[PDB]
Amino acid sequence: NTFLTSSVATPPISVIRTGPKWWADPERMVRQKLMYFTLGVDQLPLRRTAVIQRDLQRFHMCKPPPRVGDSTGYKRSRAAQLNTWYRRIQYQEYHMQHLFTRHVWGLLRVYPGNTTKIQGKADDGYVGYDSVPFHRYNRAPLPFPARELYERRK
Amino acid sequence: VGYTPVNPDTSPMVAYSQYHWHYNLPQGMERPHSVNRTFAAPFQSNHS
Amino acid sequence: GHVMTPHTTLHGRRIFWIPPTWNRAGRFLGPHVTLYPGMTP
Amino acid sequence: MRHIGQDVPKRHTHFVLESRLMYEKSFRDCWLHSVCRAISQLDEPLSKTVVGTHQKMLQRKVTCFQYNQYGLFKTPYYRLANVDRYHAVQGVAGTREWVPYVNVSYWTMNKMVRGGNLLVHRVHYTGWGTDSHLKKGGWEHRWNKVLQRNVLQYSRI
Amino acid sequence: SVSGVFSKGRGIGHEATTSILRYIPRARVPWQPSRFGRENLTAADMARLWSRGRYRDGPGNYNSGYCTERTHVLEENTVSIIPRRELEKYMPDITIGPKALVTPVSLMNARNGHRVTHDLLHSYDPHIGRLGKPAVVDHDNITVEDPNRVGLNAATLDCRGRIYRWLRRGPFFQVDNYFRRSVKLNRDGTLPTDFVHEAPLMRKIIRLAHRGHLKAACEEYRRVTTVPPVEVYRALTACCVPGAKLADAVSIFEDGDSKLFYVSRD
Amino acid sequence: EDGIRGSEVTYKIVLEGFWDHHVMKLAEDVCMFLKDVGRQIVEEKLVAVRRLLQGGAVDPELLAAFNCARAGPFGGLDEYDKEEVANFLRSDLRRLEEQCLSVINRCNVPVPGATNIYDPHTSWPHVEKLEPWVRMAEFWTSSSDTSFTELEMSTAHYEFRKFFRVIICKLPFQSTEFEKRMYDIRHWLHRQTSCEFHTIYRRNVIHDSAVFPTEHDPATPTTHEHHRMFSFALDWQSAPVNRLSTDTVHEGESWDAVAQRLGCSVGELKDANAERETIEAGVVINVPVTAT
Amino acid sequence: FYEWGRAVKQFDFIEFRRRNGWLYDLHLMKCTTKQVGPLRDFNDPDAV
Amino acid sequence: LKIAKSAFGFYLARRGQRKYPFLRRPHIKNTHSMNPSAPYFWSFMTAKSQMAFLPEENYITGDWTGKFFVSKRQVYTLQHATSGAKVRVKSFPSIFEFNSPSRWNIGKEMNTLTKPRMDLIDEQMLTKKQRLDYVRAGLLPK
Amino acid sequence: RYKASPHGYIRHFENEVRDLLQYVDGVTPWKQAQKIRTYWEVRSHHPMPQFNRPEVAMHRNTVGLLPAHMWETDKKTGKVKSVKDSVRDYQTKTPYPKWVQL
Amino acid sequence: TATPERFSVLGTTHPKPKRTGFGRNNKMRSKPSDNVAWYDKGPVEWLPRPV
Amino acid sequence: MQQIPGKVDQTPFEEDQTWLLHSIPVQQLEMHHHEKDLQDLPFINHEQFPRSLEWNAP
Amino acid sequence: YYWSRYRMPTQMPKFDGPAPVAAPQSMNSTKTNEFIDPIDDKFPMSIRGPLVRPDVPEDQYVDSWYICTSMTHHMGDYRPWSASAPPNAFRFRPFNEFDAKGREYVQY
Amino acid sequence: DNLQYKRYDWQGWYQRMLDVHNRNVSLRCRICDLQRLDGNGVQFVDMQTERRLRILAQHRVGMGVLKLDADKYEDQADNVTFGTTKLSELLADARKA
Amino acid sequence: WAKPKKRPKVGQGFHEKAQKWREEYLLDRHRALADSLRAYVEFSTSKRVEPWDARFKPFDRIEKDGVYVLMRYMMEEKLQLCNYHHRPVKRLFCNIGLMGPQITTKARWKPYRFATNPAGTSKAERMYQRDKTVYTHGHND
Amino acid sequence: GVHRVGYTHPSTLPVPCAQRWDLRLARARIFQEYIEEKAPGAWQLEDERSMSPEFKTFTGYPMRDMRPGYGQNLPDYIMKKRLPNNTHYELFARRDIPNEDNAMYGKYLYDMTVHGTSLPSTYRMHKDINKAQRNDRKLSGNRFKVLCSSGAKNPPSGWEPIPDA
RNA sequence: UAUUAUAUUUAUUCAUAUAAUUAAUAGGAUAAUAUUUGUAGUUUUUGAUACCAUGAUAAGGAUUAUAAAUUGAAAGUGUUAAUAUCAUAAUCAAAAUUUAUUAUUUAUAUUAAAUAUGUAUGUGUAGAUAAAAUAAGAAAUUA
Ligand SMILES: [Mg+2]
Ligand SMILES: [Mg+2]
Repeated sequence: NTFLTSSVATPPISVIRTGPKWWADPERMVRQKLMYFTLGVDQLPLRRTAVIQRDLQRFHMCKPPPRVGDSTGYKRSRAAQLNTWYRRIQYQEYHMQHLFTRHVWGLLRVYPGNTTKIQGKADDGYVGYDSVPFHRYNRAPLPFPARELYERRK
Repeated sequence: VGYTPVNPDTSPMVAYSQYHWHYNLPQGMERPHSVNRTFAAPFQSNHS
Repeated sequence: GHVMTPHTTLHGRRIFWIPPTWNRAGRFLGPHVTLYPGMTP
Repeated sequence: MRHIGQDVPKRHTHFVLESRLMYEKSFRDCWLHSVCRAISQLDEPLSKTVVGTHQKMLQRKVTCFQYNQYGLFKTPYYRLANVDRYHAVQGVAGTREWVPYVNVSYWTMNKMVRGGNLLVHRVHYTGWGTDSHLKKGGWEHRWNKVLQRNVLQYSRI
Repeated sequence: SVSGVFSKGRGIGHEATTSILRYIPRARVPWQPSRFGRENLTAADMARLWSRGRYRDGPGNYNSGYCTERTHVLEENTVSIIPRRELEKYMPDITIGPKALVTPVSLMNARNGHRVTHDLLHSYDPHIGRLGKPAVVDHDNITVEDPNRVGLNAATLDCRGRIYRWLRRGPFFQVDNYFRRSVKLNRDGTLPTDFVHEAPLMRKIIRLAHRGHLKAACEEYRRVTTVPPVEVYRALTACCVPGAKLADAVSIFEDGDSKLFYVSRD
Repeated sequence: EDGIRGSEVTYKIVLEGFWDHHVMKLAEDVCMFLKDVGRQIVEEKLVAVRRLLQGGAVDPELLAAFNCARAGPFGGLDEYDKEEVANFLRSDLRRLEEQCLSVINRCNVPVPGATNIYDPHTSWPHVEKLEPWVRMAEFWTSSSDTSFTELEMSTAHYEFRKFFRVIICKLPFQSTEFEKRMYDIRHWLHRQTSCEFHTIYRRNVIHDSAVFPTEHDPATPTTHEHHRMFSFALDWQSAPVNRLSTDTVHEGESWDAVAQRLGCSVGELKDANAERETIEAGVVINVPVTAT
Repeated sequence: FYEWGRAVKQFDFIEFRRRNGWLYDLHLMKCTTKQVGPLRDFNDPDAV
Repeated sequence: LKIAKSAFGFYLARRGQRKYPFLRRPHIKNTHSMNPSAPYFWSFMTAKSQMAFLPEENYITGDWTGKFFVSKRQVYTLQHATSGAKVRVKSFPSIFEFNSPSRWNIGKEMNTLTKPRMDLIDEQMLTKKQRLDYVRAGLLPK
Repeated sequence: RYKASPHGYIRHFENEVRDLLQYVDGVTPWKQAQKIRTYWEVRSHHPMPQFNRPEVAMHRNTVGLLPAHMWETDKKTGKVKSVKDSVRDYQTKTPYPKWVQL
Repeated sequence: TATPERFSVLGTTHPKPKRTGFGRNNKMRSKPSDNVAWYDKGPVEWLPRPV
Repeated sequence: MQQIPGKVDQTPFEEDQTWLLHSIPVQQLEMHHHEKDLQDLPFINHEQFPRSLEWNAP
Repeated sequence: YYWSRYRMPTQMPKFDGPAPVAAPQSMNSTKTNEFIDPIDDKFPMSIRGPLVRPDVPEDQYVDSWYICTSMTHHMGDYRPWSASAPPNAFRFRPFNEFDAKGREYVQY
Repeated sequence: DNLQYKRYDWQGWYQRMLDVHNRNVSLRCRICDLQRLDGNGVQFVDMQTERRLRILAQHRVGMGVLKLDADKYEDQADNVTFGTTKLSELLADARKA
Repeated sequence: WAKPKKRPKVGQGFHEKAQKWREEYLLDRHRALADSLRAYVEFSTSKRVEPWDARFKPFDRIEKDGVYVLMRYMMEEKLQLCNYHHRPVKRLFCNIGLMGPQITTKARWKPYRFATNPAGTSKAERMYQRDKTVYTHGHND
Repeated sequence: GVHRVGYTHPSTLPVPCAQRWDLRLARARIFQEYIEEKAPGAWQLEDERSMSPEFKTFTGYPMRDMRPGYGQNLPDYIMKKRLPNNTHYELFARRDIPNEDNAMYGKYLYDMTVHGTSLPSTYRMHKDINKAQRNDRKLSGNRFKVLCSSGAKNPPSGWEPIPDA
């Protein structure tokens, strides 16, 4: 991993709201798929996501279907329910990506960006060479040189 | 309008007015001028 | 749009009576103008 | 003088005339100045014929001559003030407050365009224009194309 | 009740003419009958006026180095001048003198028509630098003070029409005036051709042409300030004959003829 | 070359207006003018040519010009008789008649329903378009001392424009008369319209192996050191170099010894010096220009 | 040719014409006065 | 301008905080000209080449009566220290004198020896409002 | 007066350059042009005229460059507290460069 | 020359104050913030840092 | 590129590191061009005559 | 006088009478353009069509100086599209075989 | 200029300024027409002479046309002199082949 | 656009104060300069932490193999002569050639300010514990 | 690589042939050319932007040279540089001036030829007319300010100003 | 009610001016002859100024919609034309922060040409604020 510096975390929903621009950008989604496939694990959530989003993109310039007014509000609530389903289908994916990426990085002897967990290796966030001399969230002092997660041979 | 007067060649609001030639009319020369031919001056320099 | 069509009041294809003039209109280009032309054969 | 019988409404218009004379002085001094600069700063030998102690000597002789020239106009052009020939309003060139081909300030350009005095053509305020070259690469590109037809189309001899 | 700029002034023209001339009414400019111009300033006042108007370089400005005041006040603080003898102790004197201010005629075209590197522009015509008398530039005596007041001063009284005149001048103005105010046929019908300071140069040209060095001779012909004598043209064309150079013989002849007063017609 | 693609002289008149239609209609005007004047001149030339074709003598001078060679292609001084020379002359005149006729015939194509002055096959002279000069001015419309933002938000775009048409006339010969009419069209041009005149003509240059001789590279070569900055002003003369056309005869010398020293045939050295029959010591002599 | 348009020479030529009393053709020096009215139509008096 | 510190206060507008093209601001005010660097000491705000000659302003060019201050692009030379002659420079309020000569100055331009913006402030050139605003920024005590 | 005049670029001015040189040399006494100094000749009298900037050779700086005898150090910190006066005792055989005789 | 014992006017002036805080307008406190990760919940820290 | 014979010289570097770690500087002050300086900046684009940018010298 | 030129040659039309049919006249709150024709804009685009100016090859139009509007560089004369092309030219075209680009690359 | 700078005190300097803006004189010749028998029966420019001509004048040749643009002097006359000279000097050197 | 208010007069005896303050600001600057030159040179002369980032390859490898072998036997002397300053160290690695294209491409180096720490540096805090009285631009210890 | 550039003189070859460097010196004599001795062999860099048809900005010629440090200062820059003489700067110097007609002719000349007389500027005329109007009602809000004061302070022997009320 | 959606995203440490005289014309080689080479008559006026001394163009989204079509407005933001009756204040370099009205580069490699910024590492952390539905990708609470 080349990008090492401390970062700003964005809530999952705003990441998903980027649609085609980032979250569903074809290019990105394909190399996620590559990671999964190479690990020998089906990519179902990715495929659900890709389906939902593919279709989002196809109809993205159309006006929504005409609404008739109801005291029930069954329509509004069914649209909502469907929507939060899709949101959750994608939360699951977003989680999977962060999960597997961290795990794979643990196998590749990769050091993550500052303040990032790698389950077996760095439990509290890993940090080295931050702009700030302490670990940001522990409030503990950082050693020089940067802490090493892996034994030396390569 | 001002103490500095408009100069009639560069201003389209003079040039294209009703008292002059608009840019959408046909732009040919109006009348010929023969000055030097009709009455000619003899050359006398200011310097010897 | 509808948030500006006080200020777009000249901008469609408009028959005029008196055409606007540069003293009275700062940025308007004229009624015949097409800013976003499509390609036509 | 001393505001007795002044002919022009703005006194400062005269400064514009002063400016003209500055450019005149530059035409009179540019070649000279630059030659003295180039011969002064040259580290490599000047030539086959002038080398070594002669060259060092001649260099110092020249910069001594150049320092002796009182009133020789060395001021770089971008440091001269731009001031209107009409209302004597000033603007920084390369900024939106100075208009280069008419050489008037924004204030005068506005006044002159709106009451028709300049003949220009209005183009949509937000784009690059009617012009092909500007449409391609913007200001820098058009700048380049001007260089190309002033200089590069010639194979000099 | 009366506020003047200048206390006293003087007449441009002298007793013999004026005392009689006054009986003939002269028409003054209708809208401003009285004229007090920069010819009419006294000597002192002219000096003062002429110092000012030259931005920083000019002698008027207290820090130019030409200042005659012994003291100057910056924001209530009085500063005493550092004399030049003292200034020199840490700031070496490299001063060529007035010859440094005048380039040769040879360079006049590089310089857009000038021989003079002074701070005011110097015109070679009679009128722009005219005071009461016609302007004449000394190339030996050029000073920062400029006693004859022939330079084009940007800010002085009466300057404006002079500046305007200078900006209207024709493409060869400097050059033409310089050339016609010197170099003109003598009252006897003799050619201007024989001058003491240029003689050895003409000799050298002739000499070079007789030994058949056409290029060296032509290269010296270039540096001639004054009309060259007939003998030069004779020598130069005679040199063109044996190698058959015709184009060159012809351009030589045509150069000396009807440009230079027809020295070449011989 | 034949037809449209070749000529002795080309004039391009570049007309410039402030408005496009101005320059378009000016180009029609000037174009029809040159069509008429062109036809008149070229017709005149054509009758001169037809007369020269019908018959004529040969200059002694033109014959002499064919016969100046030390050796022709067949490796000896060649004798052109007046016949042959007249035949060359005649062939060129033939070609000139074809070209004249081509110009005239295109002058007569463009009638009122049918006029197209853009294609060169259909008319003489023809017209080429030239991309317009367009400068866009960007500036503040506000006068505000207080805020930069408000100044930027008021920005206008206006353009200066200049429009151009080009008129091309290619002629098979050069006529000062045509050139004169053409320079004079600037006096009757349309209102607020100007023009340039481009000329491309053919001209004889002369390469003198005498003034610019072709010699071996010097025995010592020239370094990069003769090329410093200001080497142009210091280490070099302007070409051509001056080589002496006059030499003095040394004491023991003789015609052939002098010729040997100067690098000539003795014949040459005698021709250049024809006045002198014999050469004494200390006498001044003319060096034949071909001398090596 | 570089010098022939100077104003001094243009106005001197005018002065020469003035001493010979022929000013009729000169541009600066003539003031046209008379205007030529339009031609009426029987197709309408009304149209202004 | 709001306050006129010179004549130009009358002629010029500020135009808020307005952007100028790179390295052209109409008025050359070199606040940075004395800005300490040990490693860059000989390259910062000095001649780009050490083989350049000293400027015009280290020399007496013409016949002078005398000067009041020497220019600030003049470079401090061993003689400036040794000769014991007046060396003045125009700074604000009035003039800065080099009174106490040191060799550590040598070879740098007086631009670099004269602090343009002093940590010292006159309370008497300040309006009561301006003094308030200087207390807000934590400069003046009050 | 009627001459062919070069234009634009300075190369084309070869003639003029020669003349400007000749003239300059003729008018300008060596006695005066002596006195014009180059920055390094002047800086030779600064107490620390020569060292490497950080870009290339920085690690080649030596402790021998420091003029330690010029200043006064604090023993505990290892820091420069004061600087001795430079000018009073300063002896040099070369106020101007060796080749300058005024 | 010869660095003096006392400086009359040099240290005389009012000392610039230390900033009390950080970030925008120097007024922000140092405290735990939203951007802070939680390492106690699951394999991924939360919210997850960019990867 | 032709070079002066007898002069010790270098060839354009093939390795990225050779470029990166050499002493080549970055542009820092305002930037100059010997022809283009006369037309001041790209925004002040000085034009003596309004010739077509495509004008062709005869 | 130099000014003798700027006199009126003809008597200018008087203002005798009232505002024209469907004039803009503004009551208590009215947004009024003097510029827009009241009657000819109100008239449906379906009927009148999107045209502002006659449908004619645009070479006949000039973008006016100082007025936001186009004018005809021959006052008021109009030539129809048919007069730009050859007789009976398919989609008025210099030649019927191809469109502009088709013509270019065929030629190449 | 026929318009504005036609007739008054500025007509002179504007005229001269155009003339100096226009000093360039383009000198062309086809290399084809240089290959001809010289007065001595030897071909004036042969293959080797042409190769040498091309290498000597680098970007000054294109489409087999040698083109010199003579800008050096303010007046066109002097530029045809100059241009013509450079041409014969360049031929003189190319002919060494 | 309001007429500009006039500026109050300068001060009385402020010309003396400004003279003195600038005078001894300069005198102080002499010692600040002297001291920072001392510091700069002391830094150039003294050793630094290793410039390469060991978290990546070819540097992570056990100190008994690979690049470290290449360093211990061929480059050691030179690496010590330049005191592990990051610029000459990286250049020496380019010139040893037995790594070759990798130095810039595969290998990672510590950031500027970390690489500048004195040899022996244990805690990161050290970057901030260097002297601020001295004008070296972070080139001081 | 770091190498010594090298040159084989044709006399030494087993066929004489004209060496490209020698030709280069020929070309430098003909069009007089500065040969930069210090030009680094490694620095050949075309200007990608203008010289590659891949960028929209493609002029076909090397618009700028890509050298970071290059400045108007350097003798090399000075040697190839366009002097300001007869460029647009000169055109501005002459044609852009406060009253544009003073570019075409002397005002006095024109006025005296066209009108019989010199005419004051419009501004001056305004102040004149105004004085006449307001001197007709009030008097003595005035002042007497001249260029030269002696004419008022010692007036001629005659000159007895008409008393006013 | 039909002629159809604000609750999304991204932002916020913002500073820069100085060394007083505005008043008119005047032509040169290749022209049938002008020393007009070197054209010489001080002195009666007063406003745009540092100063009261009218006019005129900015910015500022809130309901004429989709087709062959523009998301920038008139209500006026220093410099401009009839009120005068304290004063030379104007850049041609190298210069002195208090002013509402300003998007700066945040950790592998860091000062070469006009001289060009030494300072604020602190858990992306108060209060309060900014911008956008336009070749992009946002969809349901009108008067
Ligand atoms: Mg207002
Ligand atoms: Mg002034």
